[PDB]
Amino acid sequence: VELWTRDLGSCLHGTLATALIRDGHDPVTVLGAPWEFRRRPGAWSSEEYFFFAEPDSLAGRLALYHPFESTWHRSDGDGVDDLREALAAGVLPIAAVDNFHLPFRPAFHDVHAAHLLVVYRITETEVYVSDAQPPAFQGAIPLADFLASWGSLNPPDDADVFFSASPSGRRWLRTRMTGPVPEPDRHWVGRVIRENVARYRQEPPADTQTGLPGLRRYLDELCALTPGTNAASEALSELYVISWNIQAQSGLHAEFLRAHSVKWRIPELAEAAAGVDAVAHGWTGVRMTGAHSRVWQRHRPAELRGHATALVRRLEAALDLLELAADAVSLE
Amino acid sequence: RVLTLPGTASAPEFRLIDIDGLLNNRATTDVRDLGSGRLNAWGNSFPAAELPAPGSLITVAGIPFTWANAHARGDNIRCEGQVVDIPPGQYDWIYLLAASERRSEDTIWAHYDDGHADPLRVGISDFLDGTPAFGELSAFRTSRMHYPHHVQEGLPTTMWLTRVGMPRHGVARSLRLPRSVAMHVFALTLRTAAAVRLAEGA
Ligand SMILES: N[C@@H](CCCC[NH3+])C(=O)O
Repeated sequence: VELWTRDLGSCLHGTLATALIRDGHDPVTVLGAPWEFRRRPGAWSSEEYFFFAEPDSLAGRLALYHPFESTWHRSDGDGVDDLREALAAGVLPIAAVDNFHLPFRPAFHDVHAAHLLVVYRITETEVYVSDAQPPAFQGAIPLADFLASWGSLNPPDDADVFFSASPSGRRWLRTRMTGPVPEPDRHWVGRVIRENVARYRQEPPADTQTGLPGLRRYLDELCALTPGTNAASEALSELYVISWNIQAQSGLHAEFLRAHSVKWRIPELAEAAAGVDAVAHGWTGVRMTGAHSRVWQRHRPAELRGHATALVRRLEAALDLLELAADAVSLE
Repeated sequence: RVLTLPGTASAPEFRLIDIDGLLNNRATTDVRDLGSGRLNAWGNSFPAAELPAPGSLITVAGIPFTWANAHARGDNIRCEGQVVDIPPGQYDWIYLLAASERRSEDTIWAHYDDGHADPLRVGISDFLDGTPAFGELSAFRTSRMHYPHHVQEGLPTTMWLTRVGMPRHGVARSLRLPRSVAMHVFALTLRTAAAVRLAEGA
């Protein structure tokens, strides 16, 4: 069981990577290949691991191009019996927990936050957990502590307006790679890039803001709200939450491009990687400006609008670079 | 074909920029100021005990810097597009000690006495057990991180030395910092231009 995460990432990619590494799969290939933007109004939840996945499963969407899929489960007991069976079956359970009750987290008995970690061994007194989010921990934990975390009510917390008020619910995540993986050759990388670009450019559905046009409309709606108002507060809370793992995907995708750039010595792939990483860094200006307005009342509409159009422009520059890359990897 | 020729560089001069009047944020705290940390939106801060003494002269990777003479309302510059005057002259490099709330990249403007201005790319990596995404050098890596109510063991806070070139052969007069609340500047040193020529042999 190997700890894996990235500085732009959350427990969502991190736990899935641990599961992927154990079955012999490269997380940068599986999780770094897809790259998108989507937002469904009303979909988000106050969890560190929220990602919009419909019509696919959570892992299926995060691994768009691989037969990787996931299922959510809720254990109905008072103990950890359902988790012992899953381990016995060879499954690696991903547990939904509250940081408030994990002794090894900085938030322990300070702040409520909804979180994911890997369970890898269960005795009768201790649960063995693996959690790569800084500060990474891996080892045994008192079973009462785990059960408090797994069953927490995650009540609304004034010190976490982002990942509180989402009960752990004793729910957990099973993952499986359900068939042969595609050969990650140059043609496949070509198609992966071309599909990401085409999805980014296409006209969104009626019910979902997607891609480049969706991101524009979304950012415009954000900047229209009056700072300080209740609508602006719920809007900025959604912004910080949904954009963590969207920013995460951008940084992961750039790594996927860098890795194949070194593999085949195609500079078009490193140049595109730099464009995609610029989108990742663009999210920082937008996210952090919203985060300080929401939390400390630092209302700066001019900065928020300025980072927003900078993000859109960086996204437009990336897409063009990605198309040159796809051309250099393969003929369409 | 390959041709390599030895060069010689002059002794440049380091101009250490007094930024004490631009300090607007508290990103470092002591065990008795833990609730004043504003490095990020969660109230974290650098451990003061593992950082330099205010006003001391230090060297990171050979580059000299003055540690800020902090007041209780500021120990660094959270970047809001401040304009910084620099001694007029011909320069080669800008050196910043900095960190960012997550990695980001932005622009430093350099203003020259004939009205030309140059947009200069700068990247700053994360304070949270960061890795240098832009090729920065490591300036500090603490053992602990400060939280609003405790000192956290085994969690490094990271600060970076980042380098920004000034290509223009012309007299620079001021710089503009980026407009991004995510970016924190702790010191700023400029390096003068120096002459290079072919050396003795060849
Ligand atoms: N470290 C998380 C905050 C999670 C809530 C506190 N454990 C972040 O950077 O957004």
